[PDB]
Amino acid sequence: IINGEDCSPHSQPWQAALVMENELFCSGVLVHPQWVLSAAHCFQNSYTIGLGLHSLEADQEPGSQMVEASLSVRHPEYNRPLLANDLMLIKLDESVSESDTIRSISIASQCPTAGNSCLVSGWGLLANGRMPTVLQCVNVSVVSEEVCSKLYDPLYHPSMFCAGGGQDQKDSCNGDSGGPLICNGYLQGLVSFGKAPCGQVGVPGVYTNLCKFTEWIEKTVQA
Ligand SMILES: NC(=[NH2+])c1ccc(N)cc1
Ligand SMILES: [Cl-]
Ligand code: NA
Ligand code: NA
Ligand code: NI
Ligand code: NI
Repeated sequence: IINGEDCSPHSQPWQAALVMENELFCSGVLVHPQWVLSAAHCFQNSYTIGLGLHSLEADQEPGSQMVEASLSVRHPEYNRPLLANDLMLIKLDESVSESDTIRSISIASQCPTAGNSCLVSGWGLLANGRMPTVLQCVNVSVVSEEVCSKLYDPLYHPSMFCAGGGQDQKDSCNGDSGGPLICNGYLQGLVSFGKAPCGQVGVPGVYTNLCKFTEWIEKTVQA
């Protein structure tokens, strides 16, 4: 997360860490007691998913739940065209027990409107190039589809939307993949991609446009 601040502990209860024995390669979002949503480029045959974390050390959180998962359902149009339809549903082995620090969030029905003040969180790269020790939070504003489409042409696809790109240089970055972008108390997008270096002025990050997939998500989860 570029130019953000430590989030208040457990203030983003839907945040999930997709981790390995040594690294953290992506985040995800709890959208149902038994399902975590993430970017399709974060795919793995199996996952160790960390919920209720602030620092990435599970023992530091009495309420943290590290859960296993091996079933992933990627959107069938992922990467067609290049980089589009960047989402995947990970079905946990067992439902998580929702608590004060762990909670699923609903997906936005309304599509992103330019100027909305939203929040993105993650454990990815900071402005100095180092990784944080705890979950980072930053506000970024949604950019119009007209600007997004022209800035990223021909990579822009309706399954994407742009946020950020201001002089404040706030942006998400490597390691924030699959993490949430929250607008109006709803999950509006997933950190998908952008340009390097992160946080260039006039270059907003790109996010998965979830308002375009609620039906597919509902169908996958429920069935
Ligand atoms: N928004 C970005 N600059 C970004 C997001 C994800 C990522 N893997 C790399 C860069
Ligand atoms: Cl705009
Ligand atoms: Na995308
Ligand atoms: Na959306
Ligand atoms: Ni470690
Ligand atoms: Ni805590």
